[PDB]
Amino acid sequence: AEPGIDKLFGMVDSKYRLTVVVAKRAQQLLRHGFKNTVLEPEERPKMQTLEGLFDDPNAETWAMKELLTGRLVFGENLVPEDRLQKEMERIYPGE
Amino acid sequence: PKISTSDPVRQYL
Amino acid sequence: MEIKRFGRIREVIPLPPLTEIQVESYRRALQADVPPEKRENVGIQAAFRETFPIEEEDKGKGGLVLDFLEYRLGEPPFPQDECREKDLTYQAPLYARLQLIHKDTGLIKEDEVFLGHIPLMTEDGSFIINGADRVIVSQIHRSPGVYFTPDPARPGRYIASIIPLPKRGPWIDLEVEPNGVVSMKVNKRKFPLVLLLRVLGYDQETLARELGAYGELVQGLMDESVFAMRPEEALIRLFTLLRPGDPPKRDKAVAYVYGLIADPRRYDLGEAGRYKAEEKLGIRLSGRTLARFEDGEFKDEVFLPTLRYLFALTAGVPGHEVDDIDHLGNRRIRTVGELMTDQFRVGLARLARGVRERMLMGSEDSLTPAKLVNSRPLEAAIREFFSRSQLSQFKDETNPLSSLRHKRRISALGPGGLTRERAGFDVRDVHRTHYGRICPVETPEGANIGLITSLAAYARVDELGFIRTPYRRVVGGVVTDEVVYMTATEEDRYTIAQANTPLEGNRIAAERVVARRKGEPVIVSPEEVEFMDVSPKQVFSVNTNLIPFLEHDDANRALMGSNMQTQAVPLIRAQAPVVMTGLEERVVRDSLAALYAEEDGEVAKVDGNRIVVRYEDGRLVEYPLRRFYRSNQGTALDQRPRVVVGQRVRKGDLLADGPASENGFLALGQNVLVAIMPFDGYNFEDAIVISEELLKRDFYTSIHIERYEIEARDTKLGPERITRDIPHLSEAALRDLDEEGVVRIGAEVKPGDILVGRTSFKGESEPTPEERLLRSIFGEKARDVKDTSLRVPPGEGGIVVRTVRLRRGDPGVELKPGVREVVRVYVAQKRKLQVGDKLANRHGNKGVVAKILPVEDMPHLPDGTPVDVILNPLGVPSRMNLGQILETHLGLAGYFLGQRYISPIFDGAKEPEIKELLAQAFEVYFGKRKGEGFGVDKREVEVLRRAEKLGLVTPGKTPEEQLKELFLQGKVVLYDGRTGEPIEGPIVVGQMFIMKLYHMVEDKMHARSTGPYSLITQQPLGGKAQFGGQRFGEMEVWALEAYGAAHTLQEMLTLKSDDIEGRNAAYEAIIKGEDVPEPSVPESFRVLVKELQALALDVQTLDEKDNPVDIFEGLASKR
Amino acid sequence: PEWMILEAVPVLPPDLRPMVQVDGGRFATSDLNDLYRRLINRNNRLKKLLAQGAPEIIIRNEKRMLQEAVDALLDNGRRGAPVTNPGSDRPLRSLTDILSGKQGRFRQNLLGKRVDYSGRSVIVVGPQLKLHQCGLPKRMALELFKPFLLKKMEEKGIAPNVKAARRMLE
Amino acid sequence: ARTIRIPVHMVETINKLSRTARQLQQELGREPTYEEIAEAMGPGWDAKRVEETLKIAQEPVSLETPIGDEKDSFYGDFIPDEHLPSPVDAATQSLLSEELEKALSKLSEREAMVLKLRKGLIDGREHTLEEVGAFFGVTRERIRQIENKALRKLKYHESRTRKLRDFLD
Amino acid sequence: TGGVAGAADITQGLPRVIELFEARRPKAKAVISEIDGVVRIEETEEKLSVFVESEGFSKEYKLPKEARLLVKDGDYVEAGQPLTRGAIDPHQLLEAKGPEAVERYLVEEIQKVYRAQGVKLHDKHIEIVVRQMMKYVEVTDPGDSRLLEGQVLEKWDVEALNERLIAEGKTPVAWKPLLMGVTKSALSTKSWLSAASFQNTTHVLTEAAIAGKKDELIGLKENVIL
Amino acid sequence: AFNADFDGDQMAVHVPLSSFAQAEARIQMLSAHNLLSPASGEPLAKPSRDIILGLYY
Amino acid sequence: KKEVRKVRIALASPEKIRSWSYGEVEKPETINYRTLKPERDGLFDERIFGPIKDYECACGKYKRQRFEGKVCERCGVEVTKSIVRRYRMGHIELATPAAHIWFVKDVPSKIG
Ligand SMILES: Nc1nc2c(ncn2[C@@H]2O[C@H](COP(=O)(O)OP(=O)(O)O)[C@@H](OP(=O)(O)OP(=O)(O)O)[C@H]2O)c(=O)[nH]1
Ligand SMILES: [Mg+2]
Ligand SMILES: [Mg+2]
Ligand SMILES: [Mg+2]
Ligand SMILES: [Zn+2]
Repeated sequence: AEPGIDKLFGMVDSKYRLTVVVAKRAQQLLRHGFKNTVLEPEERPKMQTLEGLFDDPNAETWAMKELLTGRLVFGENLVPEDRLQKEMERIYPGE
Repeated sequence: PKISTSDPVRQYL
Repeated sequence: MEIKRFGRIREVIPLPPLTEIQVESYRRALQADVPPEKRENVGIQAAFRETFPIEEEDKGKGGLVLDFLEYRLGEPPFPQDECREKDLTYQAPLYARLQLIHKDTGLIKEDEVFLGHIPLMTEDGSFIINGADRVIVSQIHRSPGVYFTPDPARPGRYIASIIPLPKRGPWIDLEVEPNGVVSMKVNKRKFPLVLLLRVLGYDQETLARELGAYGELVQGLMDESVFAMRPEEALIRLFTLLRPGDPPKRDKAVAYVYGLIADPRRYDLGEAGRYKAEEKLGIRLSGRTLARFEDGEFKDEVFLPTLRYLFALTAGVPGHEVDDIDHLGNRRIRTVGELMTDQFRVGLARLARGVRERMLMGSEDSLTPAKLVNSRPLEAAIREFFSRSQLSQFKDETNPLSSLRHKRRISALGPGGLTRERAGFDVRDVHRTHYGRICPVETPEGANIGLITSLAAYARVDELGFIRTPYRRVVGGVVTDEVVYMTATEEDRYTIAQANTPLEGNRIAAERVVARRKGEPVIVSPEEVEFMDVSPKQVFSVNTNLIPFLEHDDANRALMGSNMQTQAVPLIRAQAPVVMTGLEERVVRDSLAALYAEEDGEVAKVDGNRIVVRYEDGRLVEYPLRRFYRSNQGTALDQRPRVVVGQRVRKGDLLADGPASENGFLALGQNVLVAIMPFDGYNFEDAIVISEELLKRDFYTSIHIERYEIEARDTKLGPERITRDIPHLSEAALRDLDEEGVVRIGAEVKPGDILVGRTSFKGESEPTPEERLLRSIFGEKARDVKDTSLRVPPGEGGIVVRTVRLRRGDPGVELKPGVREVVRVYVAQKRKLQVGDKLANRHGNKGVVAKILPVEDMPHLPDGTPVDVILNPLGVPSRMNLGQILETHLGLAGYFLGQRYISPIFDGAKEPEIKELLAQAFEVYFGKRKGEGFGVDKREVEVLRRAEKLGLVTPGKTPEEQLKELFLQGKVVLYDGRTGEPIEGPIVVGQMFIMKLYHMVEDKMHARSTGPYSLITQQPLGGKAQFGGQRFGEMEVWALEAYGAAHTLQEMLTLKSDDIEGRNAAYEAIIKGEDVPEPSVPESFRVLVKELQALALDVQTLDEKDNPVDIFEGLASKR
Repeated sequence: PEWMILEAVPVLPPDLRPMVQVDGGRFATSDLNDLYRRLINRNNRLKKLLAQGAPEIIIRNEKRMLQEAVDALLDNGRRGAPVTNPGSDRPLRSLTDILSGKQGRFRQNLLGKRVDYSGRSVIVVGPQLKLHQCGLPKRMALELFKPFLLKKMEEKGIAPNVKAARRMLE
Repeated sequence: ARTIRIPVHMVETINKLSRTARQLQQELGREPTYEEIAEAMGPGWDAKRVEETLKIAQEPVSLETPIGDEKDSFYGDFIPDEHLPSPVDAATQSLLSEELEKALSKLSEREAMVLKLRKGLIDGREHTLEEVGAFFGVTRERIRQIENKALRKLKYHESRTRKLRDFLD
Repeated sequence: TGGVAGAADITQGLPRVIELFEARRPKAKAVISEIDGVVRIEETEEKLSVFVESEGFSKEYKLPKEARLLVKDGDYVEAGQPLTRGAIDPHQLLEAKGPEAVERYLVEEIQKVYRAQGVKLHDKHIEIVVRQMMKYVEVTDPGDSRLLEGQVLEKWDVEALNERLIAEGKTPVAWKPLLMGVTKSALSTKSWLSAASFQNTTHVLTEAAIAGKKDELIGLKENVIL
Repeated sequence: AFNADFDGDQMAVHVPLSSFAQAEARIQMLSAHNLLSPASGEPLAKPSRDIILGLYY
Repeated sequence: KKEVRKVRIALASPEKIRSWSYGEVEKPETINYRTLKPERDGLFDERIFGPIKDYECACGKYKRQRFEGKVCERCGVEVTKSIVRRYRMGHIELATPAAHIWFVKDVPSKIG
């Protein structure tokens, strides 16, 4: 199947949170390049084309790899509204 | 209550 | 080759001319050969002699007395196949002599006025309408006559219905009221019956309870004897049920009608009803209803017995029948003739109406010839039929067989009650009277089951229209050839016996004889028999009769067979099957698939193009070999000669094969070496695998002609062109084109390539606020013409064979309004077999080519011969179509026996003879394996062990003759083509015959990324280069709800359908590599509100705290 | 309880009732659009007649004809529908017929919408396949995924720009 | 009595046709032609004409006509849009623009604004810009060369970095 | 195979399931006791009547000559119990054993059909559906709404306690329970934006616009149509 | 599950677009996560035909 | 920018009707066999419902996009995105009121 599908189920109380988590996470993960990635150089996803291993364009597949290391944190409340719509832009170039 | 409906013609006449 | 014929049930007569129903009806529906002046009525003549003499003349000032004289037709404007190219309805001009008579006596002869000209039937069965080939499906209905029915509206006694068939005629029902009287349904306007009985010229004390002698509770009769006196006042005292009232001075207004006057009958001069009403009620006719010439009131021979038999039925058991509407004695077929005849009856029901009109509107002395008789009401009336009638349709011509099944079709739909009322389980059920009248096993699958239906092989339609099957009469156990065509009803009067009674010449050699007694089968003694079944065949349609071992095939899966042979599509190595039923030759002839010789002679010329032959009488007639012609369905009809120069030849001998005939033999598919067994999932659920080797032999290749059109229309923005000069960026991509618009006859075309270039004016004069700045830089000619060039639709075209450039239609081709010219192109393609191609056999095996292996992999016989097709066996117990195995065995024989066979439908090969044929075949195959110096393989040892354990072969017998046993079972020993090891256990190989089912473009491979969008609703729409999206029906919507696929659902409901704004927003994001945005409101909802809006209901969308929210962001808000 | 009675009749925006030209200088329009015209001539002819101060009898007949009219627009069929004079006897699809999809439209409704990244084909079994995959025509995919593909074409040297990348494919 | 209003004599032209058609339907036996009618209608009538007076005469078709299936599909269902830009178009007709403010953005506000008065503000200016002194500038034999200062400036940055080449087709 | 000749034949297959879901007096309506008690069977040669008697009352059911007897003279028949073979009408058994009895009857004679064609499907699913079948109540003791009025049972969270308790003071509400088939239980939604869809809209909207009915989009449907 | 065989049953394919849709699709529509059945509890992707015929033997 | 959670449906006060409208349709005219333009104060009058073509008016005096919303002197036709034709409500005024039929024939006859 998909990587550690069972383990990634356990991380959340409900099926759907992990879907909301993953997608939302991926959104940021492929908004700010892949500059936000709490996942090290050597543990990044890769392809095989042209005879050359190049990082996987599949945002959705990254966030899953990411959360699987527990490096993220999730909840119903963590930050305010447009008050996050500036923080991630400055720490990771929002251009 | 249906005896006649299309009276507009007959009604006038 | 050797074709061993089988069976012994000596058929005393071959199947009649097959398209009979279609050709012969029309012959007598027109009558234009031996007919001199006055000759017969049945057909069109009747439609004339009914509306004539039209009369509207009063003894006062003038009027109309117009009488019928003659009719004729001739010169068809354009030759047969010319109509096809020029999109003209092939037909003839119908004249008619009339002449008008004067009130002061005068006869100015109106001669031949052809104000109305009618279509002609082709020689083969069909018609040509607007180029296209069509068929007129004959139809079933409840016959005309009087019938007696039980009541579901009162669990008890009976209703009496008199039923005629005029095109406006009256229904006469005779029931007994819930209040113990006698209801009489004339319309829906019910009334107490007795009333009319007095007007019949019969009182209440001459024959009343005399013929109502069994009238013991006859208290629907009792009420008013103090009413029954004079018929002059009784005829008045009926006009009560008539609105909005009328003075009864000319009381004989509706009275005159129901006597003789042509409209209350079921047939002219009695008959039809009278036919049944010979034993239903009285005996004879009053004329054709309750007819009276010149007397006080009206003579009745019909209304009187109608009660008095309902009486006799409500009496113990005299006469005493309760009717069956499913019974074919009560069901008639309305043929092409009739269906069209009573359509010429409706035409002259308006021509005559126009004649009466010109008496006030027209003069009485000025219009002497015909200034009132018009073609227009006859002209449209027939074309609203042939073109627009449900009962008329596109001619099936996937192959010759399909083209013949279509003329032999029967529908209940059209003018007779259809689907919305269904009458399911009834009607749709195969009836006890269908024996040899309809195929019990041919019908469409799904919704239209039992509704559409196909006529049994030997079936015949008699002069009246009742289906007859033939029976040979037998007397004293001595069977005679004297064969009778009994009706449905005649049949119920006898004890007929089945076709397979053991005989001894003339003589029956059987103790117990197995026979139908009006449906019920009973084992009887010879002495009791009277008639015998002609052929096992006579019980089934033709498509059914082409399936060997039918008896071993379950009806369900054999239905599928009957059906799929319709989807046979001529292979270019069309083979007739290895095991045949008999009807193979006879179909190809009766279909006009092949070209036969019409007399004895010597052949003069033979080329692909044509044949000239010199017949014994001195005639040198040329037969064109109609070449690479396009069918309705694409499949190439065209002949191919099977005769050499100066070859002496007999009459009816083959000159040119069909498109699907292999020497006069119906050649629908191809014979192939099939191993039946599972192969690595590659045939998982009806899936099928294919030896590459089938493709190299061009085995399932097929030639398909596809026709495109392009219009050159006049426009409000200025005429558009068919110019070679399309404005774009290429010229290297105009090569094959050059031809002044069109593409050169011969060129390859892939998708995207241009068939016909076209330039159209589009944009509304001005250049775009952006492109005005743009085109300037390049050199702003910015020509006001667009690339509307006819392009190759995606997913294959082929190579060009013929183009047709028709400008202005000045040769005699009818133009299209506001359309300058039209170009056609025709693209041919040979279509080999391919993963996806579907495959079928006559026993109902249908599967898709799921893998084409190379021959290096295929299972092979010991002599190295590998197999062609691998058929999983799990698609068989559950089906219960064993004929496919009785076919695979016999095949294994004839293969090595170098033969082909003729098993007939219920006669045919038996299990002994086949093992015995396999016995001789074991020589050819193995009895010469050692004369080459080879014994048995080290792997046959390995198998035979496991074989004898399976209990297949005898332990003890010799390793050689163990195999012979094993071969007589059908299984041989295969070697897995990969390893070279054997398949544990034997596998039944053998020849089986298989057909490549035909491609529909609905079930063409489709794909949309994005394209057009409906104007109104703004939901995705189809182009020609563009394929629309998939309907996302309620059912699929639930699918995802269930799934908690939230976003996904919504984006199927907005982003990808009606969200005008967001779909654009989406696209961009995807292009830029941005993530798709969330979406606006779908026109679904917006348009919804607006509809409610329109209906004066305020529809607000409130926010959290109930403050209107703007779904039409800006736009609709005022100020 | 007076707002149930109508005195200002709203009118559906024109676009969702269009008057488009089709083939051979012939047009196509809605029944709604012909239901309104017949209404107006009657309200308009009433203004004349009332202005004129005509006898009440006729001032009436026109109002009868105006009720009959607004009826047949709001909900045509609740009194014996009117049709497109000659042509045929087809009743005119009124705002009521339209909403409740009266004529096989509510049966068409549940046949769903249509979707813009879709496709269809025949199915051939795929044994070699693993449980979470399918055999798909690349041919198919390149329609379906087109816009996603055009970018990668721009990201790679396969195109200078998207229009050229799209051009590369038509 | 028509969904499209028509002049009163235009009705009588068709009401003459309607009368005229019936005679030629019987006088010729067959259906007469466009040539056949003019030579019978009146002195000043054309063959090409009738065709227009007949296109004009029609019903026309009802969007609410059902199509073959009879149950679900109506006539209007199959009529596409072409007025609105499609997801491909709209995006193009906004990438062309967002490149123009990325093409003549590094241009003079008169090498751009002249073409934004000629073409960037919609009015032809064929014989409208040379007369009016255009607020502050110079006219006469020089404006017919100011679009050589402006229109011919756009050629090079288009032929070198080939941005705008493909937006033609 | 080998049965029908002129007698009462029970419904079977999809008809029966629709018969049980919309129910609906069945084909062979079985007689059931209004009350608890003991059996006494008096009869003429043709007439037959069953007597259910618990101390005070005497209940008499005169079962037709055709009827088949499911009960023995002098047995105990718990109220709601069938006295003839056949099929219970749920409404009758609603009026005699209330909700839970009708429900576990419903669920069952339903599951009975399926499983007999070897379809193994989880009781809860049928349950859920019957539950909505039972969704509505019909006010008997009014509080500020007219007598009858059928409406959703659980609007009675606060609006049944409001008589002395929450919103404080006034008359307490009482309500009859209601069995209505899946069809009828759908036309009675809160959601007019749903109820519009189901059998005839005309009337749904009339009534929705009069009242000024707000559509809380709560169901999945309302959110989809929008 | 699909109830499809190969006498020419056709399927339709859709693309889920938004990075959320694919999220949904993979975590909760992928044919290798929906093994058991919503009606029974029982598995609904089981050895079927040839697969049994093989294993039994 | 406030999101939606409820859907009300109530009766239409003519004032409210007349609120949504953008101009009385006074003429029974539609379109012109000549110009193919809609008729003045007719069912398709661009004056009322919105311009036919994007960013323009009827007569053609105001063009381009900058002036996003500028009624014209000769016609009055607002120069804003043509799509506004598929939404913008119009109305007809009535010389006498006539009862809406649902509240008349649907039983219980909501007025009866
Ligand atoms: N769950 C489910 N089952 C269906 C469905 N459609 C058909 N079936 C089952 O599949 C089996 C055979 O289906 P068919 O495809 O008609 O059989 P056929 O190959 O002989 O035509 C039948 O039971 P069977 O022979 O007992 O099945 P099996 O033992 O062959 O698996 C039938 O009940 C469906 O939509 N859902
Ligand atoms: Mg193609
Ligand atoms: Mg199956
Ligand atoms: Mg199938
Ligand atoms: Zn203007």
